[PDB]
Amino acid sequence: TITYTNKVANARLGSFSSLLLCWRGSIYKLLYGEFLVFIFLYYSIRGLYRMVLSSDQQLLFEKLALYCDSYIQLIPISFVLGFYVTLVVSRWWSQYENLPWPDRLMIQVSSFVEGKDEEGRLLRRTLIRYAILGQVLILRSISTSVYKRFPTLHHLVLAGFMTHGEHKQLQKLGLPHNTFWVPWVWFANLSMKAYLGGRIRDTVLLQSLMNEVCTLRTQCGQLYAYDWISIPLVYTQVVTVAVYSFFLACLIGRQFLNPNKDYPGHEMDLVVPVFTILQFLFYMGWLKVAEQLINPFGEDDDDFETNWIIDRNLQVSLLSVDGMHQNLPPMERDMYWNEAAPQPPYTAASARSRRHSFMGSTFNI
Amino acid sequence: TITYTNKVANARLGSFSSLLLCWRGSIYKLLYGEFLVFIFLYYSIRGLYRMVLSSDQQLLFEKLALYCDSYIQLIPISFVLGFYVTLVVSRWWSQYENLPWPDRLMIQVSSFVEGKDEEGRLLRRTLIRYAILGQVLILRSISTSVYKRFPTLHHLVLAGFMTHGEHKQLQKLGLPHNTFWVPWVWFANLSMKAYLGGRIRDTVLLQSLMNEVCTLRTQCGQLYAYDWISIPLVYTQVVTVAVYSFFLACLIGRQFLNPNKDYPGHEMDLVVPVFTILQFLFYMGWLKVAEQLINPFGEDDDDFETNWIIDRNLQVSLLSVDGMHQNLPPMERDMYWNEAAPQPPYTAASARSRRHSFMGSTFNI
Amino acid sequence: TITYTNKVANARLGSFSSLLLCWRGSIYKLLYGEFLVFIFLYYSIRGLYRMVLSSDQQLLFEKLALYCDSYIQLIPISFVLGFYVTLVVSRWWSQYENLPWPDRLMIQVSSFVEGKDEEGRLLRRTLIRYAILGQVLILRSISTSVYKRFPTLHHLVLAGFMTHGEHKQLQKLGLPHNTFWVPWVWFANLSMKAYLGGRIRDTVLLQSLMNEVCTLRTQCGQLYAYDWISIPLVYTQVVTVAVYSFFLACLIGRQFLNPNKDYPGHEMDLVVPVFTILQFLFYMGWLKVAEQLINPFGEDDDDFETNWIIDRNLQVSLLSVDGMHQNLPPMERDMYWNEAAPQPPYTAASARSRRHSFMGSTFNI
Amino acid sequence: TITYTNKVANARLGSFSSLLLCWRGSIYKLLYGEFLVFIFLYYSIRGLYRMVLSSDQQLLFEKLALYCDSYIQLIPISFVLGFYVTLVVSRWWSQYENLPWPDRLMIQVSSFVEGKDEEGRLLRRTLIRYAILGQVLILRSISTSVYKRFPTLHHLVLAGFMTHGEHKQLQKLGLPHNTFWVPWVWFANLSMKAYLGGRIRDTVLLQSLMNEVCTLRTQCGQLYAYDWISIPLVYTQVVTVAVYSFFLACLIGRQFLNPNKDYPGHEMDLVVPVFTILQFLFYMGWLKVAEQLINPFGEDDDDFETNWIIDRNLQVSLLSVDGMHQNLPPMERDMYWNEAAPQPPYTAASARSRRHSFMGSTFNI
Amino acid sequence: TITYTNKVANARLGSFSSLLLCWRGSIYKLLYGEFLVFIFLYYSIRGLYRMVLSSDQQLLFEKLALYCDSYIQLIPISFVLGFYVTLVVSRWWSQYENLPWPDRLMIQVSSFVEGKDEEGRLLRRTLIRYAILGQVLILRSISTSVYKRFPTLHHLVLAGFMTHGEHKQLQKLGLPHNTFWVPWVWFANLSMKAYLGGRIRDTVLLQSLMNEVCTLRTQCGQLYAYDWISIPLVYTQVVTVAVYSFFLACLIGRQFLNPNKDYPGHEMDLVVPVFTILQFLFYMGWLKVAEQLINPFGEDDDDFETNWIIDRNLQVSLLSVDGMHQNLPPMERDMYWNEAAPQPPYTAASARSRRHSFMGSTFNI
Ligand SMILES: [Ca+2]
Ligand SMILES: [Ca+2]
Ligand SMILES: [Ca+2]
Ligand SMILES: [Ca+2]
Ligand SMILES: [Ca+2]
Ligand SMILES: [Cl-]
Ligand SMILES: [Cl-]
Ligand SMILES: [Cl-]
Ligand SMILES: [Cl-]
Ligand SMILES: [Cl-]
Ligand SMILES: [Cl-]
Ligand SMILES: [Cl-]
Ligand SMILES: [Cl-]
Ligand SMILES: [Cl-]
Ligand SMILES: [Cl-]
Repeated sequence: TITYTNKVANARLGSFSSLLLCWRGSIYKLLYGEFLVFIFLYYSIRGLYRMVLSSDQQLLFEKLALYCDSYIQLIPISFVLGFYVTLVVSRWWSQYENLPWPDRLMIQVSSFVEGKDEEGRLLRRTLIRYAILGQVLILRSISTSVYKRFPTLHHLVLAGFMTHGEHKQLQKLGLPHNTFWVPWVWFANLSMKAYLGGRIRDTVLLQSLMNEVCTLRTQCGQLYAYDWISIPLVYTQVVTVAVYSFFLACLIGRQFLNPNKDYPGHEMDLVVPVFTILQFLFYMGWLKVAEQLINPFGEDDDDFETNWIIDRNLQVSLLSVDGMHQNLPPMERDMYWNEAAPQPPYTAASARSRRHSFMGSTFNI
Repeated sequence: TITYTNKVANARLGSFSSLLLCWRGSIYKLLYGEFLVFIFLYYSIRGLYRMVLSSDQQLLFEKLALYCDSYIQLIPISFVLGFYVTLVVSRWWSQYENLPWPDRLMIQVSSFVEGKDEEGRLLRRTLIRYAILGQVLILRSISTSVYKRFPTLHHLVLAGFMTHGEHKQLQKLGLPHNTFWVPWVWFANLSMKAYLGGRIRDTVLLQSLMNEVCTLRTQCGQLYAYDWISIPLVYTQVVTVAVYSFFLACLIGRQFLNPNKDYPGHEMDLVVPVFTILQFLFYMGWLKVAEQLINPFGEDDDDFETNWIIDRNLQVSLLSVDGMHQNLPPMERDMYWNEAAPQPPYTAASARSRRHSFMGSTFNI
Repeated sequence: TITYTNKVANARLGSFSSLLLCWRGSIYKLLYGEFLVFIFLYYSIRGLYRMVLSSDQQLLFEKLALYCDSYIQLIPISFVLGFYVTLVVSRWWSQYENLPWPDRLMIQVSSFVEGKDEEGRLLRRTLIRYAILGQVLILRSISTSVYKRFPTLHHLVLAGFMTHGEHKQLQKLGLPHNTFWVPWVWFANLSMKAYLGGRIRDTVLLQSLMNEVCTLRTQCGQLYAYDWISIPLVYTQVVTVAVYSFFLACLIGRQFLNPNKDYPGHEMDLVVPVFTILQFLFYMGWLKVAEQLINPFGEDDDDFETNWIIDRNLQVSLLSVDGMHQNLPPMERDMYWNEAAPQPPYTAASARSRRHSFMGSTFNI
Repeated sequence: TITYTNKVANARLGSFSSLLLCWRGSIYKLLYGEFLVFIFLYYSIRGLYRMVLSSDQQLLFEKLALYCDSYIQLIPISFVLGFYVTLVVSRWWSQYENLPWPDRLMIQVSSFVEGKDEEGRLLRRTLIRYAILGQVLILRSISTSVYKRFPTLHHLVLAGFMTHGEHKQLQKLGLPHNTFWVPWVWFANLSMKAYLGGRIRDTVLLQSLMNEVCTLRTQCGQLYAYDWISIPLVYTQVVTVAVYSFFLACLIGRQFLNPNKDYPGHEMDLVVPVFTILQFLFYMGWLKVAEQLINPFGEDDDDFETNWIIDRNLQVSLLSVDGMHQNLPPMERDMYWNEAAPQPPYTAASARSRRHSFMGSTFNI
Repeated sequence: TITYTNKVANARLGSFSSLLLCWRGSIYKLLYGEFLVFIFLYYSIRGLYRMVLSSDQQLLFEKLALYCDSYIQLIPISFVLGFYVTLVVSRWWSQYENLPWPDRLMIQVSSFVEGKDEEGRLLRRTLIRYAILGQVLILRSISTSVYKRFPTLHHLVLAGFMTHGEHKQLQKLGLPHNTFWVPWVWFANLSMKAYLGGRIRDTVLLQSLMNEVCTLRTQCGQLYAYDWISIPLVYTQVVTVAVYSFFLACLIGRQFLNPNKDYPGHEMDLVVPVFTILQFLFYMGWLKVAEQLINPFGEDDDDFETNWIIDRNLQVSLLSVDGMHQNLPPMERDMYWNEAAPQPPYTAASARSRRHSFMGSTFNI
């Protein structure tokens, strides 16, 4: 992803105008390839018209150019672009929201699963690894970079994400479906086995551990559904045709004709079209937005970095469930033990943020 | 459904332009039937005007053509198309979201319902079959392909989805309503009977099993409501009339008139209209999107495949609740037993995805 | 309601064009009354202008007609229509979603309230009737057809929905408010009395029965709030004025003037306006959509049928809680007892729906 | 509020046209003040131009009028109006949805808190009063009419909403913040004290009573946040400027110039502008909608009536928790004791609402 | 933030027009910097054209000006502005909704954690401080003013937010990630340690305390995700280019040319452009709205005041959990002990708000 939040915190003289000099993940980078084709076609057509064509052919070309220019009536490109982009953006954000974070579950596991010794450490670590395995499987199934990192199920064993016995057990199912649901069943069985013992005190703490697992499974299923079902090809093709016909009409129809015929509108000759390139930039970036965001799990610049959160999650959960089981700092009286109105100090650089409490809009009326 | 997600992962020189060569589920396939009628009518009218009509009739036709062309003012077809399509797309996605998956329930059943023997296997299998029966009934009642697969309730018995005794009991209700609610009551009664015994330990694990059933019933009811109540016929007819009047006006009014009368706009004669066919394609695909998505459970190409998930669900649930009751892989120390900072390896092809953790936008200011 | 879902399952040559021949709940039925007034006014004005007016008055009328036609600039009727209709449609669907169905509650009552004898049957039936009484009261208070069916509270006693003692107890409250909240309090008291006894085993099954009642009460309150608070009259009047001024300007300003004055645009005389009637149809159906959907509980064709679900609910709940308390079919081994990969058969007519499971978008890259 | 729902139940010949004769809460009432200023300015400018100005000044005025009229190009007033009004309407409805109703809580209190005597009646009444006190405090802090009714905290004591001891305890906190959170803490403490005794049976019924309190607190906090944070002044000022510049340009630029100069468009002189007043009405009502709905808690006509629900809630809750503790009507066999298919009768006036049950869209294909 | 809610409670003659005189947080304040550049460029270009250029160069400039003015066709600036601003506003409100308030948690802690003595006071205070520490950490990581107030983790110790032992324990983790998740694990461990003792009665009151912590963690994670992932740079750059090209075209193309050439449209010379400055104001404020709201945690005027709620929360929670453990006012009979229909009095200034209860729309039909 690209983070420019620290650059637009305040509104200044140049805030949105200094972002036009960026190169990574920008319209210039996305359209360098397709601007050259447009320029080459435009100049080839202009040269052919101005050198090869004779007088009668030039007259025919001028008549065709007027006929073509009559059809740039702003066909609802400005409508389909925007009615399509809003849906694309909504789908993009909804796809982000269904990323599984085992933070609501590592806390519960570490707090509830008792026993500071072996056979308790092993149980907690296995329980927390079974949750990461499912997210790894679904992310590998839906993400190109994660698939490149783990092309085969043996790479998961080699990387320590799962054991040889687990791989052998997974291979012995004999089902022609994605096996991204097995770790949740393993988690449920292990939790019940742990309850049948001295490691879980009550059944009220066991119906709370098997309630975050259901939510994680639902989120993984939503991710899989988003990957499986895509925006209709009919809608995508309609938008593409509407955008491309505009520039096809512009190519022959926005050319500087001869000014010796007193044509109504074509009066001066310019070497390059200045206000056509700007329209190209605008109307093509508006489409490149959707082109980039149609699949958030890829290798673009504005795409989710799913290879960082399979390691951050692993490290954080393993540290939380093992090294911080019941190791907490000492309890001491705080600074405001005898004061009912604490007043934390203010620094010199942040003294202008002092404000009085808001006491309702109806105060002093 | 049509899946092209793997083809649009990255933005390239041609990403949205190589999708115009697809045939299955595309505008060309959807409009091959209705393009011929338009072309035939256009050419018949042109031939009649240019051969049959005399001079006075030709003058009258020209005056009528100018009057007609004055009325292509972009009547808000570009508005109704889009204000209708957004609603259609929202309804389509909401219809998808209410598909029942018994994954949150098979886990709970397998974990909680105890007993690895007969009378435990039978109880678990019956409990998990009662949930699939209701989804099968509602899907058969709302889906054409599923109805074609199961035209009669005896086909369900023949296919193993339910037993002869269950069919006889269902036939003895005597109610003039859809019987898609009985299996949930059967599930509740069987769960209570199982609790009245040694197969469910506590009442906290029985109020958790009868809480996923309520959610599944709500989802089935939402599906039935979506099937029963449709988008208003008034709105559909308004959109259809608005779209059709546009091309009716185009037919007589976008014809190449005689250029001997110095008409203001009609100057050159072309054999075929190039910029009318493109408008037809765009404005008709924008309507075919809604025509396709108005009923997601059909036999189109971009329609839900409900015949695959009545078998995937059955196989997965039956395997999970029976063959994996408390069969889990052995517990062994993992690779990172003594390391507090695990570092999984990176492959050569995915070495460019290495990134540092994000530590807030306010860092280093 | 009008159901045409079975007619638009697939996209064919004529799918949206065969819906224009429907009469019930259509634009023709909704506008037959107001098309005649428009036609009569148009023809009366035309006859007056063409017969009564003299030469100077005709010249003045022509000047006024040009001035009027200059003001049909598509004032944002196409905007307010659509920005109003989207809100109306959202409110309509939200009003539908808050219809109370006692399916999540009849299951719990039948499963939990124990005792197959008298004083158990009576308790279950009273508990399930108290829930239907509240929905009947709110629906009668908000629906015209239901009020016509039950004009007085004595009709409820006559129809068996409540008892004479219940009516006498309800009459002795002395409050100037709608008494649609009493049955929920009665339900809570009866449930607590049943718990204080042998009919409810635990308090975990009593906090689950008094949690669906709260949701039903919330849904009824939302229905009452939707009935009480309506779309602002200012917004409705703005839309109505914007729509009506358009046709007021069209009446005088879209008339065929004399072609002897070489006017710029008026060249040919037609007996009837063809492209004005189509605009009338479109711009008036777009408003009749909101006119119909502004109150879903009425006597239109596209209005909710609330008189069917006060009887369906009653029959279904009474049968479920009484005749199916713990009567369930026998438990027998199913067809796939010894098979780990069930394969239900496919019919000849549905053999084209066979598909392979989707295994991720990243497969085979 | 204004309720016209009973007037628009069905679509008739005049349904939306008979609402234009209403005076209370209408565009005429909202714009009577500002129509006079516009008319006076228009006529003063016209009189000055037609009497005071000489020939050269008149020519200059005509040139300026053409220049001004060239700038009425429908600047996106039709866009900002509507993109602003949708947000305003959404905020209005969301503000309504967060009104606290203690109906989910009075039921639980009356059902669970046991003891029909003194020290039980007192406890229930105090528990139900602590909930109303917080809603009264927040509504007084955010609503002008409620503040006018209760200008001082002593008025609450005088009106019986709280006791002298409660007022003295509230005055002894010494915090410079709104004290709308204290009653919830008092409720929690009183509930725990009641549990530490014989009035609450289990801790499962105490975690259910302290779960509605959290929801009520969240709703009150949302109301306070909506009051505190408003729509940006930049956006409001942008909309106001865009609307006002339109009529500023209309004033000088939509005047009837002299027809002796053969100007292109100004041909006939009318005493009053007919199609300018209609545009004023439409474009000004579209803004008065947002002006009215920007603060739902005021003294307009289409504003929430918060002074009725501080009394309705009090009476209803006090009656429910005290006079109906365990007083319920007798249990008797209903009318359909021996009938499995109840058939309630239909009246003559509602005999046309009889319908058959819907059995799926796939039936009979 | 800027609060003007008390000024727009009612709709008056001037309600939205008296807000144009505000200076703080307004379009004038936001555009004073960039209006001068536009004016200077315009006047420099005008002076150069009218003094430096010769006759032929002036003719070329006039031809270029007509060519430029032909390209102000309202390129969809009015569309992108609004389709971008709606998304920005939605993100802004969603960012506000995820602010953690420990009001649902301080109530539960004070009510449930028993013991009015030392080792109970210490436990409650530590439990309530661990929750504030996490919100302080995330707010410091995402907010510029909070970072300025607390530039280093030692400032938190100096300000009393955490202890030296806690700082030393936090420093000994050795992870390259944001440590905003540790306090939640500490809270869970401390809660379990408290349960293992006499301070928590049941496990039903311990699964309720560790359920608000999960919600607070989810809200903090959502805030962090919103900070990390921003609106695409492609979309921002597209909007900026579309807005800037409009005024670039206006600069050369909206100038008063010589009126001696009878140009079609340029007839009168004005010293300053009046209707260009208004367009600048409108089209630039519409963009400054998004420029301001793109990062709600900054130092603008319409930005969240996060430095007030780290102190309000601290004071309120510390007072609630310590000084109000089980200190509640005495229980006495209220004013309406013997009255079933309480009637609170109405003041003279609020006597016009008396209304009758709404009894359904179907009443009296
Ligand atoms: Ca991508
Ligand atoms: Ca279909
Ligand atoms: Ca209706
Ligand atoms: Ca108001
Ligand atoms: Ca900011
Ligand atoms: Cl799922
Ligand atoms: Cl150009
Ligand atoms: Cl349902
Ligand atoms: Cl053509
Ligand atoms: Cl309610
Ligand atoms: Cl006509
Ligand atoms: Cl809050
Ligand atoms: Cl006028
Ligand atoms: Cl999170
Ligand atoms: Cl100007």
